[PDB]
Amino acid sequence: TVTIAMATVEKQPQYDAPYLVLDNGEKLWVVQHIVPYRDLKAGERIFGNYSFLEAGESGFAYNIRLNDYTLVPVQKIIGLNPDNMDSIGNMKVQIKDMWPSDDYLNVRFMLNFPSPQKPILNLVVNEMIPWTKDGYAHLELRYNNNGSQGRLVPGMVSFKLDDYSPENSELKGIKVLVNPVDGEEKTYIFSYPLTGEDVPGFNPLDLAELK
Repeated sequence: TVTIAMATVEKQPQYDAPYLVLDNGEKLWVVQHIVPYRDLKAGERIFGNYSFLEAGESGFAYNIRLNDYTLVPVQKIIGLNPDNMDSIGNMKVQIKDMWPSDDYLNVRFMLNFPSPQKPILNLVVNEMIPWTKDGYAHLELRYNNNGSQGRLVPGMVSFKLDDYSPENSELKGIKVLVNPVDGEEKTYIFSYPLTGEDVPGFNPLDLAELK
């Protein structure tokens, strides 16, 4: 009866409230809210709890009740080179979910509680290895706990894909290298175009766990 899913806040001058855009591009108008939303800014990303109340109007696919959400940090891709390699790291990380959408690589993962340094997860272009011939984007996820060896807690992040996204028509897909906690370095492969089959199903506990 409720949908737990990602969304990006957007705004346009002619409207008097922020609205939500699902990753499939449908725009949702908020007609009821149980938590604050009016001060959300364009480009902010959320993992939210929606009730779809009825078909919308004026280009909004649906009018919704916003039951709850949590903010999801949005990170840029960075360049990995010999100078910053050491500070970027490649420590073992536990991935719970990873999937691309039109604009983002979405990752749910475990990170060490800050004790005190707050850990970093980056999505990098490796500038130290040759071009590949294969028509896929090649990126790497790099985790650094920055000394924090503490208890693991859940985390979500969205990396802006920009030129590595499915809107780049020259790309056959994306390959993402991960150094996993149980296992050896492995490649997640996602073909383009995205049909929606890559998107995991979530429930309220998934959202509750992230607050």
